[PDB]
Amino acid sequence: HMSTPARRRLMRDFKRLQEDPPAGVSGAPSENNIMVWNAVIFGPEGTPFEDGTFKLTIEFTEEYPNKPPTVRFVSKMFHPNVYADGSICLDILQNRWSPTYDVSSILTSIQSLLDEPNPNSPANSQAAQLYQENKREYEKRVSAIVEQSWRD
Repeated sequence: HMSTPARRRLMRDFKRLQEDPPAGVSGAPSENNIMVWNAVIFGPEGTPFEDGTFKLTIEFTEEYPNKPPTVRFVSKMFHPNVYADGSICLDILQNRWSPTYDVSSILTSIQSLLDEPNPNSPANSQAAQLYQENKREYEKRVSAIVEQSWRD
């Protein structure tokens, strides 16, 4: 759509993602609603999430880009900063959002978060406990959800 500054900016976000995506990310507006996007993030290489293909949804309001969207994993996730319902604790989504961030930088930020959990936001208490105390078992759990992410 093109009727509002938020919509035109989202279309520019979409253009950047089509023609120049960061490694391992994709996103597109939903067919009927430019405010709701579907996105995919590949787990970062050299991390337990490598080979994962994780679907997410992103919901915008007309305040975008001055207010961050809400982002949720749709794929099953096992990560200290991700709630059971897919909600994500990411500082640029909660505390230091900037209108200069776009869909691309949100997706790469979540990607980076997969590699480096924030110890301040233990949304998944078992994931934070294993990450803190038992990396082998943490990665076994992540491997499970990597394999599950190959199934919608």
